[PDB]
Amino acid sequence: AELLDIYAQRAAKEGFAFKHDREQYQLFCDSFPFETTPDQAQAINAVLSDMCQPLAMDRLVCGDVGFGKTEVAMRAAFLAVDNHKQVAVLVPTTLLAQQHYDNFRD
RNA sequence: GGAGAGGUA
DNA sequence: GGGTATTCGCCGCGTACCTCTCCTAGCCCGCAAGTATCCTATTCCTTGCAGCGGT
Repeated sequence: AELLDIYAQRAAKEGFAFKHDREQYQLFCDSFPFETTPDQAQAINAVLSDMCQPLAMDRLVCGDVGFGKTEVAMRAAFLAVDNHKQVAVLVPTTLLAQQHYDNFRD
């Protein structure tokens, strides 16, 4: 019952349509000391395109370990926080909390 | 279908 | 040898109809269903020794 009601409530109303800046997000892209591989960049584009829609984004980023999964989330968080939306990160351990704190702060 | 129990003439 | 007696085992004991109950024990194997130890959050407090005002 609880899960059915949550799904119905989330599928009923329309989520925030993020506003994307091209050149300002380009600086954040320039801050990355690597080149996004064509698949990581494609996941990034899908994520940003979905965030920039009225519909609520529900997505999975299932890729193999160590393939830059974190950076896609960092770009999505930058897009969200550019619009002052208080990104919330949830990791299932303290070491992940500390490591992601360090990486995001950097 | 077969066993066992009871019953009628 | 043999005529006799004695024992032993087999075969047999009516028709027709009506009501009811009950037809293997046990094992095994796989389903599946219900439990003791390991990390990251939480609510639960009770001691030991040095500062420290204050006189």
